[PDB]
Amino acid sequence: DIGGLNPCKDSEVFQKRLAKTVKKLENRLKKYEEGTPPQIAIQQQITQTKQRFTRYADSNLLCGNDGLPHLITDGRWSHGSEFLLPSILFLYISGWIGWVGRKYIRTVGQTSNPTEKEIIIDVPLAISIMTSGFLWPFAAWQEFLSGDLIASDETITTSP
Amino acid sequence: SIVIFHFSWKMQSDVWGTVSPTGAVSHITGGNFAQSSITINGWLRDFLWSQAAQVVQSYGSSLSAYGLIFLGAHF
Amino acid sequence: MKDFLKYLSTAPVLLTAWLTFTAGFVIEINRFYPDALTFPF
Amino acid sequence: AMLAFLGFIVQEFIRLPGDLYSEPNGVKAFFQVGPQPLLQIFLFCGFLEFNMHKGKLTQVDMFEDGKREPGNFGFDPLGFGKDPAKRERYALAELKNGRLAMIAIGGLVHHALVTGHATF
Amino acid sequence: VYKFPKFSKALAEDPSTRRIWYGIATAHDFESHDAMTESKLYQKIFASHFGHIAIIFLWTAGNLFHVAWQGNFEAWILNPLKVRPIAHAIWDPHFGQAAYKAFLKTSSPANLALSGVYEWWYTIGMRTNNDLYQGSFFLILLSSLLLFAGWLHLQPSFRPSLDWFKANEYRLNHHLSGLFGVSSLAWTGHLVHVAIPESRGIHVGWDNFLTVLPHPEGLTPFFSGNWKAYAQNPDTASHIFGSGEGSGTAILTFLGGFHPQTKSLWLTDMAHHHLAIAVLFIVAGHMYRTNWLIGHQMKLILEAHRPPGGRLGIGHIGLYETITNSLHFQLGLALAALGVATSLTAQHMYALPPYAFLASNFPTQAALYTHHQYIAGFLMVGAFAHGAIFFVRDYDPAVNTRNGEKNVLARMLEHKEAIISHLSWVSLFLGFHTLGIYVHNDVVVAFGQPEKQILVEPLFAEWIQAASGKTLYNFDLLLASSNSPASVASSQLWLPGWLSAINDGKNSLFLPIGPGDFLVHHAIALGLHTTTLILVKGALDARGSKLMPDKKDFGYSFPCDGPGRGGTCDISAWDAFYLAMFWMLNTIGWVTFYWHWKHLTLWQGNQVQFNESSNYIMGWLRDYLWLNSSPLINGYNPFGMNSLSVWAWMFLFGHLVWATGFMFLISWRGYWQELIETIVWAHERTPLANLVRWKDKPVALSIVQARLVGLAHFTIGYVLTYAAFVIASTIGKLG
Amino acid sequence: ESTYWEGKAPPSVVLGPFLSKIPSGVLGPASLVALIVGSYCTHESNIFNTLTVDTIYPAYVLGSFLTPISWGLHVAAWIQKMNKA
Amino acid sequence: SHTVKIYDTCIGCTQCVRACPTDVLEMVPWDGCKAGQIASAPRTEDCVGCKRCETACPTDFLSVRVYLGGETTRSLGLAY
Amino acid sequence: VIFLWLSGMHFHGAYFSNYSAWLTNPTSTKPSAQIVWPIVGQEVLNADVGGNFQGIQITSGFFQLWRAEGITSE
Ligand code: CLA
Ligand code: CLA
Ligand code: CLA
Ligand SMILES: CC(/C=C/C=C(C)/C=C/[C@@]12O[C@]1(C)C[C@@H](O)CC2(C)C)=C\C=C\C=C(C)\C=C\C=C(C)\C=C\[C@@]12O[C@]1(C)C[C@@H](O)CC2(C)C
Ligand SMILES: CC1=C(/C=C/C(C)=C/C=C/C(C)=C/C=C/C=C(C)/C=C/C=C(C)/C=C/C2=C(C)CCCC2(C)C)C(C)(C)CCC1
Ligand SMILES: CC1=C(C/C=C(\C)CCC[C@H](C)CCC[C@H](C)CCCC(C)C)C(=O)c2ccccc2C1=O
Repeated sequence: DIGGLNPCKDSEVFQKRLAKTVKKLENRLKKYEEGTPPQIAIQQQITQTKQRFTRYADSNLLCGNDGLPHLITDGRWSHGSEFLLPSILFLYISGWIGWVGRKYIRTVGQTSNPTEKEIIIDVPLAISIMTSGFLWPFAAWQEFLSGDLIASDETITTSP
Repeated sequence: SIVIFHFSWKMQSDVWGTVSPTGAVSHITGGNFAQSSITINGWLRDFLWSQAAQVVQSYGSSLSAYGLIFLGAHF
Repeated sequence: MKDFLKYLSTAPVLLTAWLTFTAGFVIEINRFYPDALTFPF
Repeated sequence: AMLAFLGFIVQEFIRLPGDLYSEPNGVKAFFQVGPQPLLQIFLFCGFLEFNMHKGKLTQVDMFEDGKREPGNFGFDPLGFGKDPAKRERYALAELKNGRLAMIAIGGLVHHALVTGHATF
Repeated sequence: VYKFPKFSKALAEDPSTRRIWYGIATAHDFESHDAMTESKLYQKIFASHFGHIAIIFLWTAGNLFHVAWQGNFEAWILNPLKVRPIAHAIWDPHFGQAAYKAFLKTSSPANLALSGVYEWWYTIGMRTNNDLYQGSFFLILLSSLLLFAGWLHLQPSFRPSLDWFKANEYRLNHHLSGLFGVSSLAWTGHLVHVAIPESRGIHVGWDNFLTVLPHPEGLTPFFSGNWKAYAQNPDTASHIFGSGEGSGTAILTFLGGFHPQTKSLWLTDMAHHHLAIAVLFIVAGHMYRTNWLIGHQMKLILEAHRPPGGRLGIGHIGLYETITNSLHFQLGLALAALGVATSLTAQHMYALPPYAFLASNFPTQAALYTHHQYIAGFLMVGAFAHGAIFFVRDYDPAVNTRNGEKNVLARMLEHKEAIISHLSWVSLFLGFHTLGIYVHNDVVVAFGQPEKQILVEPLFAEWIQAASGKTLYNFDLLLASSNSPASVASSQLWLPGWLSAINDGKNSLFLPIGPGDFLVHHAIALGLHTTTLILVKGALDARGSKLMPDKKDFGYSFPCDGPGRGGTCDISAWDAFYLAMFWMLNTIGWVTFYWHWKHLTLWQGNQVQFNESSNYIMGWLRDYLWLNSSPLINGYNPFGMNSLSVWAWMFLFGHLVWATGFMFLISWRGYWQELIETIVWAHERTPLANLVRWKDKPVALSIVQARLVGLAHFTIGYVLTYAAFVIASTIGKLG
Repeated sequence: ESTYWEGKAPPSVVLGPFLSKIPSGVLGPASLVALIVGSYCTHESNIFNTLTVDTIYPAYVLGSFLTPISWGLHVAAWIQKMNKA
Repeated sequence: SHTVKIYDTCIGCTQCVRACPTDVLEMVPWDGCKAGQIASAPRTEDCVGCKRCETACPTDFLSVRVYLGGETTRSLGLAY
Repeated sequence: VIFLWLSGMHFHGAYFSNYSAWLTNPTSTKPSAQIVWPIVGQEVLNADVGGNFQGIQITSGFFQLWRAEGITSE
């Protein structure tokens, strides 16, 4: 399909990889005894390996000639769960972190001892700001509009 | 580092090993310390390159953590 | 317990607690839903 | 929590016509209904949150200017609460019922998880 | 203790050994010499250029002579795929009998030639050890010409003035038209006349060249306008190079792709290429104004280029006087262009091999690519260093400013913080995520579950490959489609040759790529961005910063500003070059590692080894370095030695020089001055040695000198060890 | 002289002492005609008819060179129009 | 010998003079500051370049500046 | 701190080790006193140290020291 890849559900090398891993795990399982915790752990390993391979097969995942899932990150929504949705999730979380950090910096920057409140965090104010970051996309595009997001010329510059 | 390298190679090459039932001594490396530890190329090849085989081929085995720590320590 | 709570509010203790909590919920997500290569949806 | 408890009791009893809306168990109904009906509820609740608090939705933004009685959305179409004498009693009753419903909502959800059938 | 640094009285009065060290390292900084004028500067640079070109020509003549005398060029002609070219003979008294026997080739011990000169000279039509001797003779004559010119232009009546040196329009017209176009025209003349018949078995030497027609019709189609006649009857697909079997009569053709036998570009293709380039450059050489009232005055062009809305300030108004009066701006521009050009040479001479039988010479392919990429990195770092030098000592803010507003160059120092911050952001972004994906693959593969690897298909780059005709990724885009207008347009000119070459698994033309290529390209991008960040930061911050708002008053290269203000180690612009040299070496190492591993897997056939193991770091360490280092380290063992013994010795030598660089970089001065003082006391207080005393007081190397020496050791060891590894690994793995 | 400019349009001297004296009413239509002719020549040498060794047609080639030129002619036409010419 | 320059931003706090290890700087009368004194560098032939003088300077970007130049047995700190 | 470290070592020997199995077969069982939780596929680190045990092989020689001390039980 895309880039010459093929779905992993029809990739023979993918099933060969699964079979080889299961065979190695079973051979390891053979050298232990009865329902002893080592055998239980190896059986859990086998079950998890089978579940992971089955989930990857039924996941709209494209496999190359090596039988490994390749990620299609050109931007198409068909393979949108590989990069685009995790990209949105990370952008949300990281914007949350950056927004709460910036808000805390600007909030304790207007107190008597701004530097003290950076090594000794005001946990009440920190908790107040941190749970308010869920609106960071909206807060950012409400502070940029008011001109409160960017400094203009009070920023320092070197000699040249 | 040089001291521990000397210890490791000398022990593996001229002390450690197995003894046959008839009394024949076979070492881990095979006595290569006497003739190949006298050149820097010998140290590079018959010790570093040769005994680093287990670290680089540890992936997928129970010693894979040693390969990961090898790479991380290089980093 | 007025200065002890202030000590717990210091940067190292707070960072250690936050990173321990963060690693904790990451590890537990990866335990309950392991081997997640793509988005579940 | 009060609305969700009433939702449990009605869902196990009444339910809606259709194959999707056929689970007497609320926990299993959360999965059978699919993501599409739930996401619409999520977006509608978000729209409500935005319009009821009029933009200021966060801990630092709300109550920044004051002039906002906690929990006072002005919602009173049926007119219960014109008399100030019973207003305090109604507020206390709402608070106590809300707390009881939080405890009961946890109880019902965890009963459905440990048994699986229903509340009855 | 005097008279050695004749150009510097300040150094000549130094009572220590620092005078000798600094005399070497400041000999070519003519602008800093005592009693210095601009006219003398340009004249000395001119003479030095002449001497340099003479050195280059002498080096080429020496290569030609040694191939003609001690090589096997004539034998290599008859069997280019089995005979290994010989560079020169060896006479070393330290050889044992075993070394003599191992290095013995034909009649004397000799070195295989990895420069690819055999294929290059064979392609351009050389078939005899007397043709090489003629070239060596002619090149020594040219070197004599250049040395005579260099001497002449220092004579009183023949020394050019500043106006002649700064005559931009004349030099551009002549350089472009004459140099580029006319040299391409002469090269097309040689290509046709000599090379084309020599590839077809007809010898065209310095005797029968006025009587052997390069084309049967003989200049009639050119004047008649029937230029298609020179393309009729090209070389067939069964043509044996150097022989008339299956040859043709055409001299200028479009064929595309490679010769079916030599797996290299068609000679008629390259002649046509050089003719087109010659015409284009001769035309473009008439642009600028000279004594005949027509042309361009580049001052006017630069001044008139200000966007009307206004986003580049006042435009390029002050750039003409800025560039003309600065030799470091021009040097930086030339070095950047040369670096890009040699990167282009490296990237195209492996994908599109231009010389016969060079594709099958794997060691020379690897050596050429590595050499040109290292030269490219050096040239780029030099360009940025000379830009920083221009900022320090040649930049004038008044010239680049008109009534408060700043021109296009002066505005680069206004948002310098923005530029540096965004370079830092890109570098951190790429490094964080490339290392994250690589370490994720490392950990996931190590735990025995390679299926959980993050492998991103390089769809953007595969899209480009499909656009050029590669039907491997099922894109059906531009030239992978037979119905697209791009394909119908050239279906009769060069697609059949181009498609037959791009869609071939044995070529290096557009090598198939996978997730490993994606990750390594992102690593390369990170290296480029970080080297650019260091160099740009040093260039822009050269004139000053917050830690040193008067850095321009201390020059381009100074040790520090002292331990005050928190510490000012490595604060000069020279130190930025010094730090960026490590990053250039690392980036070129990544590029060359990627190229060499990809081509080793391609040549050996186990391309699946790269496609699987290149996604994680341990894959690189185990399958490239550890795997291919086995033939090299066994160049000599306690049992014997091979012809690869010299490469193992060079490997160890490079490691040793690298670690001596580590000495000079980690340990700083001050620790070496007190030790030297102890040694001085020991020498002064010992009998039988008091009779001998130094003339220059022995002192420790200066901070900047120590940084330079450590960098030189680091770089020399780096280059030597990698050259030894790549050459020995290719030779010992691929026969 | 003084090709430097800061107003709405550059002075006519930047066009050279051959285009500085062409009326804009001449350059404009000439630029449009040159662009149309060059586009047609390009589309007749290629695109509509595939190129071949036997079909090069210096008219279409020389013509096609009017497309790059056209760009310059209409730029000069705008410069002349804004400079009251 | 190195070059030492004094700039009128001098506040005459004497910290440079009492930090010089080779007696290069001295305090001289002046009328450009409250203290009525300014640093001077009349013995730069003994300047070693250690830059202790400008490590003790409290003014914003320094009032004493040391420019390293030609080297001498005195400026190189050579006891031999 | 040192006493806490020693207590941890002895606790791992008591609870997460194959010391009892190693006592009965010192020459064929590899000493292991640290088992690894099964997360993110890291359970491969639990090696086949012998004695019906899975864990990380121990190179600190605590098993030999404990045997020399006469410790025969966990
Ligand atoms: C939490 C607040 C915060 C915010 C909003 C930013 C924002 C920014 N940083 Mg930054 N930075 C921060 C903390 C922060 N940084 C810290 C703590 C460090 C020290 C490690 C840095 C080091 C740093 C460098 C070296 C660079 C930036 C750059 C940038 C810019 C581009 C984004 C980037 O590259 O991220 C960079 C982010 C990191 C390197 C990781 C940050 C480390 C953690 C995640 C942040 C700290 C969280 C904090 C403890 C939360 C406490 C708040 C709570 C008490 C309420 C952007 C302006 C780049 C730039 O200039 O581009 C324009 C750049 O080159 N930053
Ligand atoms: C036709 C007349 C002519 C010719 C042939 C030359 C030739 C030369 N002059 Mg020269 N010069 C001329 C007229 C001429 N000049 C005039 C009229 C003036 C006065 C205005 C000068 C003033 C002058 C000075 C002041 C200097 C020279 C120098 C040089 C030499 C440059 C070094 C060299 O060997 O480069 C050889 C280069 C080539 C053979 C070609 C290089 C090929 C390039 C690198 C490939 C580019 C291809 C492509 C663009 C790559 C990019 C890919 C693309 C896709 C973008 C060269 C021999 C310099 C020198 O060394 O003096 C001895 C020097 O300092 N000249
Ligand atoms: C044609 C290109 C070109 C030209 C004309 C110049 C010209 C100049 N450069 Mg420059 N430079 C270039 C390329 C060029 N450079 C490149 C590519 C780089 C990046 C590496 C630099 C980096 C650079 C710096 C950092 C500096 C200069 C400086 C200078 C100026 C003085 C040079 C000097 O004193 O030499 C001195 C010459 C030496 C010290 C000789 C060094 C020889 C090295 C160590 C190699 C020798 C070892 C050899 C390989 C032995 C092999 C070992 C064996 C075992 C195998 C001069 C104007 C200096 C200056 O002040 O400019 C104003 C300065 O600070 N340049
Ligand atoms: C609400 C609650 C949990 C609700 C869970 C919900 C909706 C879960 C929904 C889901 O699961 C499903 C359906 C499907 C999943 O796949 C997805 C999600 C979406 C996750 C728990 C409450 C849990 C509530 C708890 C545990 C309350 C504990 C109260 C205590 C201990 C009180 C003690 C006292 O009251 C006494 C006894 C005497 C007093 O005088 C003093 C005090 C001390 C105050
Ligand atoms: C510091 C400084 C300096 C230097 C700088 C530098 C060194 C730079 C570099 C630069 C560079 C190094 C750049 C580069 C560039 C490149 C480019 C710009 C490219 C382009 C390309 C293109 C555009 C292409 C296109 C295409 C494609 C893609 C496809 C095919 C076809 C075509 C052609 C269309 C100086 C001295 C000046 C001055 C001072 C400052
Ligand atoms: C080893 C070392 C030294 C000591 C090394 C010195 C002094 C060089 C010793 C002389 C070398 C070996 C060259 C000797 C050459 C012969 C004496 C012949 C003379 C050649 C000259 C005439 C050019 C430093 O001085 C130093 C200074 C600053 C940072 C790091 C270091 C550092 O690492």
